[PDB]
Amino acid sequence: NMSTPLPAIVPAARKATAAVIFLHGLGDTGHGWAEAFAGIRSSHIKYICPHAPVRPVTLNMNVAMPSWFDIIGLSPDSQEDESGIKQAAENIKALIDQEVKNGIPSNRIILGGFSQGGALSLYTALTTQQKLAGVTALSCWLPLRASFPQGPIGGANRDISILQCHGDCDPLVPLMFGSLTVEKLKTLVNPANVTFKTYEGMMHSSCQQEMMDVKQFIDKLLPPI
Repeated sequence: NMSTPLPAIVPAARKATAAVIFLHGLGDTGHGWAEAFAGIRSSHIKYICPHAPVRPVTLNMNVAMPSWFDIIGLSPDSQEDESGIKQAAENIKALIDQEVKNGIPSNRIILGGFSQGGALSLYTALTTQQKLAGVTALSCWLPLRASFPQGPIGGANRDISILQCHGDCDPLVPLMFGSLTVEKLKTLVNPANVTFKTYEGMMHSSCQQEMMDVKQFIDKLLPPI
């Protein structure tokens, strides 16, 4: 079968002292979000957008397409690919570790994604023990939420900043699934660093105002020097 293509890169102009790792959504590659993040780039930030492997998707009759893990249903009560989410989480952890040996400590790295890409970001951030700088979760949800105990998660990533964005006309990942997610997030990490933003009229895509809010979030958490 096919090999793992190299991630799409938005290289830093000056010495890269911070990095953003953004996971694309179903059926996509990293190339579209690479050109999106390049439009709001900062001099000292490296932007990595890895590609998901092409694999059969149970939701659409096992028709193969880029997918970080199997999708079985579109509802909060749906079955989830527990094995695949955990396995894909280790790949993302391995990708964060490849940048810390490039001279960028994990605490200067934001892990984000769109839709199932965002869902993997939230699960990876809340389970890894690498301290990260923040999470940009776009039109996504929290997978395997029932597997988290009911108190704070504790550990290296207890007060991480999370910016969750969602549109109120999204027909694929509805707003309710994002609200259910951020409410569970507020009980796992310090809710003072959790910001939820709703975009009226947006569907399962991105808006210009959202990128502006993503940029303000990354700039605040990864300033120069």
